[PDB]
Amino acid sequence: NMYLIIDEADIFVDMLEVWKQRRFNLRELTSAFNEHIPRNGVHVIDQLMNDVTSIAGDLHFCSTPAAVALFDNSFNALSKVGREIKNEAARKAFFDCIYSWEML
Amino acid sequence: RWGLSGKVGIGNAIPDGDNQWGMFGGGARSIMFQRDESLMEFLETDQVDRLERLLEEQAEASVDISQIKTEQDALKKAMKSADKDTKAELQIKVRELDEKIQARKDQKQESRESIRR
Amino acid sequence: MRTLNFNGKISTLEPLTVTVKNAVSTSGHRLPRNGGFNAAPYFPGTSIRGTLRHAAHKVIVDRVGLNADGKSPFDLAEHFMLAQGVDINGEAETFAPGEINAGAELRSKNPLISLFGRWGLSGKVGIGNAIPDGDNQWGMFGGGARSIMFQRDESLMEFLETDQVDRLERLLEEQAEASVDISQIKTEQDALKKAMKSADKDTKAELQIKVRELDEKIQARKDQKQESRESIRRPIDPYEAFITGAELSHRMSIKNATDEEAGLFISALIRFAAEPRFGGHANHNCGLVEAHWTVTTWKPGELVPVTLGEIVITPNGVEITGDELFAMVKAFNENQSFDFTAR
RNA sequence: UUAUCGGCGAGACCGGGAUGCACCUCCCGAAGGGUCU
DNA sequence: CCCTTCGGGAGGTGCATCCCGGTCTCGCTTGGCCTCC
DNA sequence: GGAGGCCAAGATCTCAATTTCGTACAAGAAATC
Repeated sequence: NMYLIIDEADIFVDMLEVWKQRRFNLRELTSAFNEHIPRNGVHVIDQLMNDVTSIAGDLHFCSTPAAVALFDNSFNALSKVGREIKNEAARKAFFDCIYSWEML
Repeated sequence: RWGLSGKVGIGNAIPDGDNQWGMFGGGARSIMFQRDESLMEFLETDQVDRLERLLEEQAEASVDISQIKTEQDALKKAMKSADKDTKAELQIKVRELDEKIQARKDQKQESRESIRR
Repeated sequence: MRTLNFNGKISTLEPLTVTVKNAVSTSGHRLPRNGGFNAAPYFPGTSIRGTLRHAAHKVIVDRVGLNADGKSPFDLAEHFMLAQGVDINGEAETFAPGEINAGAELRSKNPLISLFGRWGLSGKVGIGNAIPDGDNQWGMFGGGARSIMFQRDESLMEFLETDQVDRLERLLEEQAEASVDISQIKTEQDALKKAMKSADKDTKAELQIKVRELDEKIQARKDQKQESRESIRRPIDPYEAFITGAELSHRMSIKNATDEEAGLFISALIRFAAEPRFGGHANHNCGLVEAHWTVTTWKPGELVPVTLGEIVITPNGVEITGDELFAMVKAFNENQSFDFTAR
């Protein structure tokens, strides 16, 4: 029934190039697993949370070499935490989540 | 020696097990006279006056150095969220703050250094 | 006449370091990076090759044997040929036609030269780079500070005469004055280079010769100092080395190796295992290695290699596995028909 | 567009040698204490 | 509730190779000669 | 014996040599799957 007028489609695409993103929010992942929480690993998540702010700065997306290197390193340093979740079902859910992130 | 190879190589000491390292020392130097009052009885009244002017000047230097460091670390947060090549001017500013701190130190007569540190 | 691949790992018992001119910069001693600036560092295959070549040279020297006084028959030119492959007499021609078929006899009678070639003769041995397996397996070590002996320990002052304590006082005052001078001139030089950053391309050269003027003035304030040329007290900049226990994958090939050449190579491995020191920093005992190699051979036309055996070098000993490695070592030991005094 | 349409092609190992290493103690100063069946 | 220390001294030199070895062609007709129809 | 095909011969000549390098940021809105 509806028709679509995307006024200012130039900015639409330009920021679509941002919207082509899924924010793996470590605070959200920290908040998501609040019962199966290997709290010792939080430091790693906290250290990575610092690094993102250092590379990302004030940008929602930043193309310095650090960003992809930190992306791989963060998920490897999260794979370290992957062997810390105690509940096996939660561990596999976490493993599958990062695996989906890893393959994506 | 310089240019003569030394036959001896003294390797590094590598711990065997995990852990086996941690923070030692610590503590804090203190004012003797709040630790033991008996030393008041050896010091002459003029030296008691000197020690109490030393306490008051050390404590006022402390509080004002402290608020200074507090704005300094809020500025360090600004630097942690500043841009590239704009932080070098804030760093000139920080070095100036530092100089100022060391001058505030200098112009404190004898006890330039915080005692209860 | 078969290809031997030593594929294996070097475990670093002590930190492993090297100083390659291109790798190092104004920062300090830094390992090569295996690519760009931030690439994972690797230990040069050149350092490993040189260490094993000198080990093999010592092996050949011992095998030929030393006269009563302890001297080796080889000429100095022969020592350089065997261990570094430089013809000091300059009689090595690169593409002289007549040596085209003398290469086979030269290799047969000089197994070391066949193994480690020379200028004009291809080396059958290719000693590859050692690349770490894991990440963050390197670091800055050796950071230090030379300190006045008589200020760290005062008991050494009672051993100095009056004129020598006065010498130490003149030296300390010259060091403090030199220091204040070189420090103010370097604290103007560093801001002058922090202005060279935003520089008009032409002005690059002018600020550069200003830097070289300041450097000449630092070197004349150093040539002015009477007591000492270099200040005794100083921080030693650390060097970059692989961490202790780092596992570095290593790959060495002996192309078309005869039994005796591979035997000489294994003897070189053993004699290097006597002193498993790679790279440099012999002070701080850097370079000590525990390396194990799987020797695999590959007959051309075969689809799979055959693992002849394993060469394990540990501080507790050299373990050789496989009958073939023993056979090659024995063949090298028993072949008396080698001549190294003649290239 | 002063006409008409026309593959340029076939072959070559550039390789051969080298330890970058040699010297440095980073140390010196300190009680964190008092407070509550 | 205190209060976070000053500094000191940042190298000296070496040595930067030798040598090869750089192509055929072909843009047209024509007959002489040598084999096949 | 005529008709295809392969190969050698035919006159001298017309002309000119680069010397690597891009590009250097901000924020619009949000019940996100």
